[PDB]
Amino acid sequence: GGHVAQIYAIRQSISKALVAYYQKYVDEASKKEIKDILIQYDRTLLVADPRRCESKKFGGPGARARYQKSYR
Amino acid sequence: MAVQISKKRKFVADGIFKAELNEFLTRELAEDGYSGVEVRVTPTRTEIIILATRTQNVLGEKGRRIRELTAVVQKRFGFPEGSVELYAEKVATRGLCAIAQAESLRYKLLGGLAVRRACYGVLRFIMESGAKGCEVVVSGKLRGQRAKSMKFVDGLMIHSGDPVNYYVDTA
Amino acid sequence: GHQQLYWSHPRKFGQGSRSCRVCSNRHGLIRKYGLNMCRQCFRQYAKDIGFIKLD
Amino acid sequence: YTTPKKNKHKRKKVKLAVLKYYKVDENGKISRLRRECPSDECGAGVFMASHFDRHYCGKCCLTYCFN
Amino acid sequence: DGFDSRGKREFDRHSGSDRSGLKHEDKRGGSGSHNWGTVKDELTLDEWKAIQNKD
Amino acid sequence: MLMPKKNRIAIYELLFKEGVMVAKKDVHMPKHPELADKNVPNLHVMKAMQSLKSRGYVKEQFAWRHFYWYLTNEGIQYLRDYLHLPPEIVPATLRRSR
Amino acid sequence: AIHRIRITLTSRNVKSLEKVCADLIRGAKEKNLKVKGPVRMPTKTLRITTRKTPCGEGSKTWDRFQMRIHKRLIDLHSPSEIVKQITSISIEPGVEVEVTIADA
RNA sequence: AAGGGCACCACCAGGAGUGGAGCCUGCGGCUUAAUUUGACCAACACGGGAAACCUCACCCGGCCCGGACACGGACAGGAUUGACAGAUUGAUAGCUCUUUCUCGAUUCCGUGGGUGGUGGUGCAUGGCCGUUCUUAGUUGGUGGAGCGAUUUGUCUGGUUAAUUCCGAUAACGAACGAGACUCUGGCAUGCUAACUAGUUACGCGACCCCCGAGCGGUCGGCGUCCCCCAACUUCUUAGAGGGACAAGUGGCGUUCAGCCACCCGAGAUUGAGCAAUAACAGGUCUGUGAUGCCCUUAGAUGUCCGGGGCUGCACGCGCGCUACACUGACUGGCUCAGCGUGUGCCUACCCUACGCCGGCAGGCGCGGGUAACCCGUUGAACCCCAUUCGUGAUGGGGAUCGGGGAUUGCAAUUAUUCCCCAUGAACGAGGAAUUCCCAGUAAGUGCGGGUCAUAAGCUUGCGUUGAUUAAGUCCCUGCCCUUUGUACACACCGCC
Ligand SMILES: [Mg+2]
Ligand SMILES: [Mg+2]
Repeated sequence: GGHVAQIYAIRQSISKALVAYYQKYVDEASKKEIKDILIQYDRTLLVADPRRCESKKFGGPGARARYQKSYR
Repeated sequence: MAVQISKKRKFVADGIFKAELNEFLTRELAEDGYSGVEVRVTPTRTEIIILATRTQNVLGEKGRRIRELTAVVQKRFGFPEGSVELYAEKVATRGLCAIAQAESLRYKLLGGLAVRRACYGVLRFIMESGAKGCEVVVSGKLRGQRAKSMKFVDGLMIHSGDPVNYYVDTA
Repeated sequence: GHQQLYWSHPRKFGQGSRSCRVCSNRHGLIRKYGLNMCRQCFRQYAKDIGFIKLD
Repeated sequence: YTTPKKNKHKRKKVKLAVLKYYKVDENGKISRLRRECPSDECGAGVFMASHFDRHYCGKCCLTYCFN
Repeated sequence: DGFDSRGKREFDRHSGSDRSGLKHEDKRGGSGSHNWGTVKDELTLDEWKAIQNKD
Repeated sequence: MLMPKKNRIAIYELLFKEGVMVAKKDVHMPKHPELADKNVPNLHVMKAMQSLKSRGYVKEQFAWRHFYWYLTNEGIQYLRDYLHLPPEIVPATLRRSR
Repeated sequence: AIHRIRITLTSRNVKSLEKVCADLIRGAKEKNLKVKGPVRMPTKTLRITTRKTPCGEGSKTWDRFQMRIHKRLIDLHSPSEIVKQITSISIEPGVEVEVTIADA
């Protein structure tokens, strides 16, 4: 990825790693009392963004943008 | 290996061989009820099995024409003497084969039959030989400058989606 | 016709060095993967070669 | 069209008769006034052509002139 | 005078052929052979060298 | 057309050693891939077998870029009387160990 | 010996490649030769984006032709001689094999 | 002609633009021997068409027959083929002339008959492709209406992306198309496994330390399949499976089809591919040893060679790129990708690490790689951090042009490309008009592939940063259905 995507992946990776380690070795009762704060702050801190990208079509410069057409 | 070629180029070269072999066999056995072909390639040898309707005609007198063909392929592609084999096998229920009917109707039209008569005969052959549906389109000009398209359809046909690849056979 | 000039002009390179392996045309030739095929010819023989338009 | 130059006439050979460039005297003596190109692949049967100031074998047996 | 300055026809449906038209006409009503149908149509060398060259 | 006698007899004896012969359609090919040491370009192969076909001695099949000349029976007899061969020599495709 | 060989499986249809990988592993267990799992190389994607039309006129329409090459490696090990122990191909058309020495 | 419906190739509200400048490139025109040529929503960065030769189809010159085969002549006392020298030609085309050799039935001539042609005809055709249209439309069986063609089914209405469904209903039940389907995207700490992907643990180190961290910190340093000398698949690869279905709730709705809101969930509309009955005298004979017919066929519209040309400019048009600046340019530093290619039957042409020389383009020797092994942990740009500039057509802009140097090629002039020092042109946000577009989308921003001996401003992909506006309508423009009119049925390019 890039700079932004790396940073976002890192911060969600930290939250997911701590919450999973806490759930693995100590009680999930106290895992919840930090998981609730994480999600109610930002759900992306625990749930990855499903959107990646859209393929380019042969009708324009990009995914949906189309080249200029002119009639005259 | 440096003497060897890349695997991607290898598969491309194989398909080139299959396409050219199919076209040459088509133009050679067009009248002999040609239907199709397959190849099994092993390090020991490569085998060519030609599927046709009339194998007794594809064979030469005491296999002369098959000997004729099995040499001319090796001479074309630089094959080993003992590692190229040529076989002819008949096609089961040829009424289901798009190519075999296409060649037969080609001969019938060369015979000069009425187009409606010839197409109805082959359509009847396919339908009574077992098929959910069959459809033949004949385009071109006859007895005039203007061209026409004749469509002879019965049964059921599909046109969209993946199933059209392994259900509807074209020629 | 005379041997000195019948093939004197080289074609070691360029567009005239390469031709389609089915029809000998020199326009719209695909050279990728060692194909060396006129493009209309390739669209004709793609199924036999093994190329499928998955999407 | 309208080509200004004229139709170039191709070379026509003389349709020469027998070779006869070597004779016999005193009731038969092999004598040649022609040269032989002595190249091994040229052979010993071939006779060099005679010219006013050079000698040229029928094959590519070089060409020796008088410098 | 039936075309524009380049040569594209000003009337595509004005059939320029005296024999045929925009439509295809079945000669003799689709009768006879070599024509479209009708309602009634509906109802060893190496060893030889070895012995030649030995002497 | 203009062919040396060694070239015609070498090409012909190749078409009788094996009943078939292929040839890439290239008049400018300096040497045929077969019979390279006879030093004859592919053009002489082209014109000779197309002249055999015109006479009625060989059947021509053409795929993408190669010829597929098939010797006929009249081609077999015509080659024998041209090369002075006895009525026992045959190509491989005609007979093999039988 | 102590001999070990790497058979490389390359194919264009996954179902056949998975089938050959199946009965070769099954043969390996039958000969009780220790075998590593078939490792899968990333699939090669041969793409040709040619134009659909044979002429110049059209709406600039393109055809995306694909060719998937799937590759696999199966490793056979044995403290005894191996090549004489297994002389079986068990192959079908559409898939090719090449066995190499693990040392070389 | 009327009524319904749909659509960012329509609008609304917005975004970025084009039209304004320079330049690349494509048409029309002008000139020329030629500036080869098709095409005028659905032509005009299209013919994968980025042409020095070739390509090449055009123009000026010059070779060859590569005119099979049949017949008649000429012929081993010669049918004939090449050829060093000199002229002659651009030519080392014996093309032609003087010159004699040499070749030896293979040819030469004449009569027919081939053949070839990027020659003409796409308004003679196949195939392919585009468009109407990728909108939702198309057809049987049985039954009803009819004397009949025919019609109902295929509909007032609600609904949906959709004759998609639900509903009234002389119709019931189907089939194509839509869907369904295949591929692709996101999730499985679930299974299967990997020295061509690796991860934790450990053993040596190297450095930081030592105030004391010492179960201290960094290591893309070395090892633990160097095979007995650790485990494992979380990360990578890719198979088999699962997973989402309007399933739960609430509200609206005939309470039906459905719509909206919310919890839980990875996902509550991921993109494509395919695609009906038919029509466009739509585009292609210049894709084809696809092709009918016509033209040409030895002074060749066959074919080769050489040179020019496809670029040529009083002008108009289209697609674009570079900018008009401080949200910036320059200088330096820090610094994270993903597609995917890579050594050739023809075919002589590969991606390249390291080291050295050069300022650069480059040059030299060793390597590696037919590839998850090497390039490559693809150290990309944008962006980020500091310095300078300072509203000045200025350190923006890099057009035009001069000089010099390298790579490729047989050949660089009409400049191939690239590098350096010069000059610094218009252009200060662009009229009437006009294009594209709803979420990782627009837009900026690089990198691959195709083209390639040399090379992208094109195209096709990939990734990075990443929003504003809307969840509606028929006002405009188009398209579809129903009704309506018809003297049209070759069907309005009609009839008259
Ligand atoms: Mg669908
Ligand atoms: Mg300058």
